[PDB]
Amino acid sequence: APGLVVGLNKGKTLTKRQLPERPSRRKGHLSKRTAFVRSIVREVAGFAPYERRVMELIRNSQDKRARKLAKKRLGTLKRAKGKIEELTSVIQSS
Amino acid sequence: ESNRLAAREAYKNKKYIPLDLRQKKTRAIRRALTPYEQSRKTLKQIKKERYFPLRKYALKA
Amino acid sequence: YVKTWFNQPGRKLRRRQARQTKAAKIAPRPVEAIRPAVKPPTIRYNMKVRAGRGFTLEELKAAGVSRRVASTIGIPVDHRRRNRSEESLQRNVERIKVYLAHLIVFPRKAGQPKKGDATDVSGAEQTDVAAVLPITQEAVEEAKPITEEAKNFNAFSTLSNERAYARYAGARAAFQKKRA
Amino acid sequence: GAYKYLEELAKKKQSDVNLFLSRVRAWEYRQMNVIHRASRPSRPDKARRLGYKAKQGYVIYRIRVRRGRSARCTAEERVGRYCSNLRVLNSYWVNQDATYKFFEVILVDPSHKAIRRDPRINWIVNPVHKHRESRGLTSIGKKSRGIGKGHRFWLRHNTLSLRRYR
Amino acid sequence: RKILNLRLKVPPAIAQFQKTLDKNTATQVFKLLNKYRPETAAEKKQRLVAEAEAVANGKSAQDVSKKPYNVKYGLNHVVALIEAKKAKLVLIASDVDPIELVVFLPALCKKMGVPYAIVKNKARLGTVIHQKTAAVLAVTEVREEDKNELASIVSAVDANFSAKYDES
RNA sequence: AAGAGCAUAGCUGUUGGGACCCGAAAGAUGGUGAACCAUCUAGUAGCUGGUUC
RNA sequence: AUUGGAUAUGCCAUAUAAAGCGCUUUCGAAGAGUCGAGUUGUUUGCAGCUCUAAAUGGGUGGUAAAUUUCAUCUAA
RNA sequence: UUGACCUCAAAUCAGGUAGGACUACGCGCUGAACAAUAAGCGCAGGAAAAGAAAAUAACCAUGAUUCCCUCAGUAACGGUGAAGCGGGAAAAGCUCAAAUUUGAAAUCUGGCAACAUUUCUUUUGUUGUCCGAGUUGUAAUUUCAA
Repeated sequence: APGLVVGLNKGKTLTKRQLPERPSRRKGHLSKRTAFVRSIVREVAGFAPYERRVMELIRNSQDKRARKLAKKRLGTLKRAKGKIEELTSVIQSS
Repeated sequence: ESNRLAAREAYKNKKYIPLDLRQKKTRAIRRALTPYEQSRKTLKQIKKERYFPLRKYALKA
Repeated sequence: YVKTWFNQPGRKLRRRQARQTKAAKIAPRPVEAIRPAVKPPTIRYNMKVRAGRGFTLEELKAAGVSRRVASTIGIPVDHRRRNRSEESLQRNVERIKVYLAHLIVFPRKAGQPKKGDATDVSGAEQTDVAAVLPITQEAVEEAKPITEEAKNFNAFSTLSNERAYARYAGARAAFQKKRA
Repeated sequence: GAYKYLEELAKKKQSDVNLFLSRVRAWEYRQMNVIHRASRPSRPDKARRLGYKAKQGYVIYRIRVRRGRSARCTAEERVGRYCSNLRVLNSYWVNQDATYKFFEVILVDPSHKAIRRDPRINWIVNPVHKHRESRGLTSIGKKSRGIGKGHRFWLRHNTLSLRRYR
Repeated sequence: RKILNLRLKVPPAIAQFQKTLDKNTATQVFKLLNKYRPETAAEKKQRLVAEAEAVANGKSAQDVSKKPYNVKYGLNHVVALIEAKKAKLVLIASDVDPIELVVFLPALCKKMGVPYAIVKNKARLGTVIHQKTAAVLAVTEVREEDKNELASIVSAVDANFSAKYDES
C-alpha cells in the first residue's frame, strides 16, 4: 500500500493486524486416528480393479498409459496424479 | 346429566376414560403437542438459560 | 398480476403499532439493539461508514465481555465478520465501551448487586441507541499546511507508469525468470 | 467408536467385500416385498448420522425402485403413502442390481410418547412437517427443486406494481 | 445363495467368520466369563443403597468395594479399548447380520497383536452380559488367581484358533 | 468556449396491453354420453356492419 | 369471570453442585453411488444412463497463466 | 429333554394414527394449444416456503433468510432479462453424526398403586413399583464461531 490506487502493492496504507486462524480452515488436516483407520480399511478392503490394472503398468514401467487411463477413470488431472503417486508409494512399500 | 356425571366421578383419577367423556375441542388441538412437551428441552439448553438468560438493562440518556 | 398499493397507509400504521407494542412489551430495555461501525465493501462506497450486523469475536475479547454475556445484555455478535485493520478493532471497541458505560443492568433475584451489574434501578429509561450511540461518518481533515514535497510529486510519475508497471509486471516477471 | 471404520468401508463401493455383500443382499431384497419393515438398518452409521437413534418411535423401511424424477424421491413418497401415519425423517441408499435401486428410509412416529418428549425431534410432531416429500422438503427433495444458498441457484416479474403516487 | 456364494468365492475377509472356535475352548472361555458377569440391575440397586450410606459417611472406601472386575462389551466401547490396547481377550459374534460391523475387527486386532477369537452365536454372548444381544465381548483385566487360566486359554486360543487361522 | 435541466398537471400523436364496439372455421386441457359440456378465449378479424350534441 | 407476566410476600428446594472466562505442554474426529466427469432429455438447475473421487482435501471466484497464485466458504 | 436368540405369522388383545372437505394465499409433479401459464395429480399453515454461507466480492472489505426502493430495462442471451453493491422493513439464534462413563445405561415407552394439577371431574403431569425397549448404543460433554 503506497497510499495509492494502482500497482501490485495497491491499497490504502495501514497497519494490518495478524488475524488468527479459524477452525473452518482446519479441514483437510490429517488425524493420526483417521490416518490409522484409512490404513486399516486400505489393508482389509483391497483395491478396485482400475487401480489394480494401472499398478503393474507402473511395475512394467508403463507410466504414460497408466496416467492416461487413470485420467479417463476419474476425470481430472489432479485426481489422476494424486492417485498414481499414492499407488507408487504402495508399490515401493510392498 | 345424571348418568354422565355418575360416569365422571366413576372414572375420575382413572387414566383412560370413554371417548364420549374425553375433551372435544377440535381434531388439530387434540393432536397438537401438549405444553409440557412444548416446554421440554435438553439440559444443554437448561444450562444456557440458567447461566446466561436474557437480562433487564437500559441506557442513560 | 397487478400489485396495487392501496394498503400503504395501512401497512405503515401496522408497523407503528408493531413498534409501540414491541417497545411497551420490553419497555425497560432499548427498542433497537446496537450495531458496529462498518465500511461498505466496494470502491464506490468504501469511504462511507454504515452499521453492520454484529461485533466480531476479536472486539468482544478486547472489550472484556464474553460472547455469552454480550448476547444476554443486547450486544449482537457476528461470527462471519473478521476485522483486520486495527482501527476497525478500535472504532468498534470504545463503541462497546461507551455502550457498557451508559448501560445499567438490573440485578437478578430481588435486586442484590451481583458482580458489577448495577445498584440503582429507578433509572429505568428506554432511550434511542442512535442518540447516545450515533454512527459518525469518516473524520475528514481541514486546514493542513505545507506538503510542498508533494508539490514536486507530479502525480502521473506514480499513476501513469506504476499503472503501466502493474500492467506489465506479469510480462516483466516472466522475462526475469526466463533469462535466469 | 466403531463408526469411523464403517463409512470408510462404505466409501469403497467397488471393493470385493462390498461387491459380494451387495449382490447377496440384493438377491434377498428382490424376494421380499417391494417395501418391507427392517428390524435394524443395514448401515447403522449412515442412518445414525442422518438422524436415526435406536429408540422407540424411529423405524426403518427398505424399498426398491425400478431404474430407467429421482429414484431417491420416489422412494420416500411411496413409503409415506404406505406408512401413512408416520413422518418420514430421511432416506439413504443401500444396493443396486441391473434393474433396481434399493433404499432404506427412516420414519419417525409423530404421536408416540417417546418422540414427543425428546426435544431433538419434537419439531417433526408439529403439523407443518406432515408429508414433506409430497411437498418436496426432504434432503433429496430440497436439492431436487434447486434450493440452496448461492448464485448457482417467477411471480416477482409477471406482476405489475402500481404505487399510489406514480 | 449357494450358486451366488460359490460363483464368486467368499472373500477371506468374510470367509474368516464361517470358521470359528471349537466347542471345548468355547465352554472354558464361557466358564471364565461367568466369573466376571456384569452386575445385575437388582444388584445395582442394592449397591446404590450401599453407596447411599457410604456417601453419608464420607463415601467410605472406593464407593464400598474394590474395582468392579467384569467383562467389557459394546462395539464402540471395545473398539476404543482395543485401540488403547487395554484389552487382553476379544470375542466376536460369528453371525452378526450386517457383517460390516465386525468385518474389520479381526484385521484391526491382528495389527494390535491381541489374542482374539470368534465365539458361536450372539445370544450366548448377550446371555453373558444379561442382554438379548452382544455383538462383541472384551476382557481387559482380571484377578490374580484368574490370571493363570486366562493365560492358559489365551495360549490355547493361540494354539487352536488365532495361530492356526492367522491370515490363511 | 462562461452550463439548463429536474419534477408535476393538461392537450395532442404514437407503441403495447381485450384496446372503439360487433361478428369466421377452428385448436388445446379436463370432463359427460354412446357427439356433447366447461374452461383456456374478451383468439387469430390483413375484413363486414355500426360508432351518440 | 378468568387470565399477561412482572412486584412484594410466604413455603419448599437441595446446592457434597455445574457452568462462563486467564492459560494451554495437543488433540482436534467434521456427513460417498456423494462430489465430479462424459452422455441423453427438459426448464446454469434438475433428471435417466456408464464410470466414480479425494484430505490442506473439496466448492467457488479475482488473478495469473491455461496453469497459477490469491481470496473466500466447508456441501452431500 | 428343556431354555434362549433370531425370522415370520395370528388376535373381535391394549393404546394410538391415516383417509375426506376447503384450497384466495404455500410447496411440489405434470403441462398444453402464449408459458417454467390455464387444466390435471399430490400435500400444508395461519401464514407457507426460505434461512444461520461449500454466500459475496477484489474493497479501508461485506456477513442467515424474507420483503420494498435502487441497481436496471443494465449485464447477459437472442424479444427475453437478472444479480453484487447502497438505502429501508425485521432482526435470533442454533441442534445432531463423527471420540467412552467403562468405577457402574447414568436413558427411555408401557402395566399397576398413590400424590397432585386443570380453560377442563373432559386436561396435564409427578412419585413409587413392575415390565419391556436399548450395548448393531439410550444419556452427559462437543459441532469448526469451535
